[PDB]
Amino acid sequence: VGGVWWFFTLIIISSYTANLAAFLTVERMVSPIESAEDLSKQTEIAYGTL
Amino acid sequence: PYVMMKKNHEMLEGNERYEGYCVDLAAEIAKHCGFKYKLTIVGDGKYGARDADTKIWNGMVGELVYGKADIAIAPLTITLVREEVIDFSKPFMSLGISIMIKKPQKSKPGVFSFLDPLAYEIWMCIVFAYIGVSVVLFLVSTNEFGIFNSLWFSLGAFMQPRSLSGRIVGGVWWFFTLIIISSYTANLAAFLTVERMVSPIESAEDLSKQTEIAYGTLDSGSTKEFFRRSKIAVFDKMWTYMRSAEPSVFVRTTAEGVARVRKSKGKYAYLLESTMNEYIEQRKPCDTMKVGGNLDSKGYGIATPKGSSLGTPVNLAVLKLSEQGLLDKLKNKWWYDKGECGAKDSGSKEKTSALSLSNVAGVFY
Amino acid sequence: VGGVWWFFTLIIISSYTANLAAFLTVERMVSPIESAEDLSKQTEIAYGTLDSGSTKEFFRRSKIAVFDKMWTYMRSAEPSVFVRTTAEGVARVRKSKGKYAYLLESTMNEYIEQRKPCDTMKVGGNLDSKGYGIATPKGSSLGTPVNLAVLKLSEQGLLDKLKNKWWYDKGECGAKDSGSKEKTSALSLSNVAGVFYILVGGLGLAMLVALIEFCYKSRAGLFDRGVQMLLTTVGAFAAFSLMTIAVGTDYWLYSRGVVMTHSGLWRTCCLEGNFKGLCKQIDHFPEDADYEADTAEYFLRAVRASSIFPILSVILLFMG
Amino acid sequence: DADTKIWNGMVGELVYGKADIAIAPLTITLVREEVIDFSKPFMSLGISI
Ligand SMILES: O=c1[nH]c2cc(C(F)(F)F)c(N3CCOCC3)cc2n(CP(=O)(O)O)c1=O
Ligand SMILES: O=c1[nH]c2cc(C(F)(F)F)c(N3CCOCC3)cc2n(CP(=O)(O)O)c1=O
Repeated sequence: VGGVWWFFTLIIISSYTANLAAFLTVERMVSPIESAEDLSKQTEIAYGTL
Repeated sequence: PYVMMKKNHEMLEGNERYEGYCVDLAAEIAKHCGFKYKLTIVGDGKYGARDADTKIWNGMVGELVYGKADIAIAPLTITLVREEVIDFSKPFMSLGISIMIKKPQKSKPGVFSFLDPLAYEIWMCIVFAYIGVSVVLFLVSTNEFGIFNSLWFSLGAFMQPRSLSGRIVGGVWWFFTLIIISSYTANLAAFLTVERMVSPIESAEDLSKQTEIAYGTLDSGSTKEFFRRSKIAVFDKMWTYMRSAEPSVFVRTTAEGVARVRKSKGKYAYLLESTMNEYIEQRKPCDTMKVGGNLDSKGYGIATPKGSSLGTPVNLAVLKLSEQGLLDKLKNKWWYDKGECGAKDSGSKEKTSALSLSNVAGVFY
Repeated sequence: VGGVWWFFTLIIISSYTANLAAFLTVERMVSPIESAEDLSKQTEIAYGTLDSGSTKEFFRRSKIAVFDKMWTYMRSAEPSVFVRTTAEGVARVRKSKGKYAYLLESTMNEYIEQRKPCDTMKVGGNLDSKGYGIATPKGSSLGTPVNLAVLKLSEQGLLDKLKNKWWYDKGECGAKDSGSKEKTSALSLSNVAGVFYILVGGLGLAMLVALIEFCYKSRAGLFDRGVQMLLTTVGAFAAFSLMTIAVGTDYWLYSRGVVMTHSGLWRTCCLEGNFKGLCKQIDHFPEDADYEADTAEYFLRAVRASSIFPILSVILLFMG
Repeated sequence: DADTKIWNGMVGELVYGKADIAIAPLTITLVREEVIDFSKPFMSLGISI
């Protein structure tokens, strides 16, 4: 019971660690528009003129 | 998207009422051949078949043979049966039979999301070495005395004095498990960062080699008749399956087929013309995709009455348009540009993140 | 000591784990191509066409978005991305380790994929729609007949059959395509295996110490106590002497730059063609490297101070 | 050839009566369709990677 419970918590804490690494990796992946070419390369942010 | 009724078609007249690939292709042909034209929709709304009994042609091919029209600009397939009665210009669009499945990318936890990061082969060896250490320690410390000890070394196995021998064993085994759990953690993080979900495999041969995923064609048409008459290895087996598959793998209309693929959770594939397929992929909710290359080589062409004056001119016009990349341009305009879906844009969209319960659940059971 | 050592190993194992993750995260990031648009969106993988032919002239005259950019690149790409013959192009793809792509007719491409050593593959659909045909003199008698014949052959699947006969069946490979299926796509046992061997090695070492230990016990060391002191003293003296020899090793680092440069803490030397060596005796080395690196003073030289201290401490220890 | 305005290869041997028919991977181009006759395509292709 102590062994299986240990293996159980091992997986969870490993999952938490791995997942938390991903939330910071993706947090860096996000890039903000720096030029016009950035408006054409993406579609999430709509844009227009007069 | 070859010929469609414009939005405000009720407020328009003449050729302005229609819009599409062929509508634009008409203007182009007319420009290079120099002539005015009047776009008209075929009565019966058929392409070009021949009733065996009455021996009468119907649809566009019919209106050509009986002098109802001067030329046919539509997705008319270039077939031998038609080439005999009318004239076909060179193909303005090559196509064939393709495969349509559900939208790629899925889910699923099944404690099997924990055995994946760590390969099944690795889970095995880590268990073999597991008992491989509990047996080595067992030799360190009459029949029952060996059982109580083997259960104690198995408890020293189920992980957490100075007998140097078994001492370094516990240390090395600890360093061993340390590396593994570190690898599992690191690898699982990669998984939680990229998180790419592939799918099956494009290859009509893949549909024949398996049975889990059902598949069929239209109950009536060249598509179905193709497999029936096909003497090719792969396509043969496919037909044999569809011919006796229950329930019926054939659908009434093309819309029904697409609906069956969108409601089977990827358990049903639909075989249809690549042209119409590619178009469907660019329509909401963007849950269908074409896989693998075409099964055969076909092609549409401009049909003109046998021995017509527009014959040669139109033929050259088609060749001229293709070389100027005007044909490819038109297709891109109505298929992808005018489209709404997206595949290379969904992969270019770097954004997502959130934990669920599926994977963690497998460890609870 | 146990606490600080624990905090020390904690940081290391955390570093190992984190670092191992980036190598696996990027390992997944890698996305082979698949379309022509992929060749334009990137530059790491060079690509070109035949220096002369409809293939090259296609991109030049093409007014299509993607193909336009591609031509712009190939038009001024250095070195020349264009090859003399088709054989040269294929050879360039087989010798660039996947750094060079070659654009050619699908027909010839598909055939190459079915030829040894089966190291080439076609990716994505065609860029344009072409087609071969039977040519007959204008206004010939064989005109119409042949035309219908071609249509008849295609409908009977005879054309498709012929292609399969000479492209895929004629092979051959026929093996390199079954391995290209692209089945595998995960981690691996390789790396983990290395940790298994070091484990069994540790178990074996213990199985040796066990027997050895037993033997020792049976025997039961007093001899060493007497000659052990003398032995340990001379071993220490030998180690200290060699430490001093190590520090002066006219070779603390060699910075190849074909000449040959080798340095220690005292001299910087150079061996010129051919064989003649010269040294610039300087003695230890803090110089004007604007290092600092953000404190004040200590290095270079700091290593001098630690080595000198070590030898002085070792002398006092040897004596006492 | 732009200068001599002479056809070469198979397409040439057809226009100058050297041969009766050409059965080969001859591309169906506009420039050729003007001087000779092309049957329907017996093999559709294109430019690949
Ligand atoms: O000349 C012909 N041109 C055709 C053109 C198309 C389209 F692609 F939609 F333009 C289609 N569809 C494909 C998808 O399913 C719905 C309709 C069928 C055609 N058929 C009937 P076939 O006998 O099944 O080939 C012809 O005869
Ligand atoms: O009618 C034509 N048919 C052709 C057929 C083929 C092949 F695919 F090999 F059958 C090729 N090759 C493709 C690969 O490089 C080696 C030769 C060139 C052809 N060309 C020359 P283009 O001017 O470069 O198009 C023609 O003119």
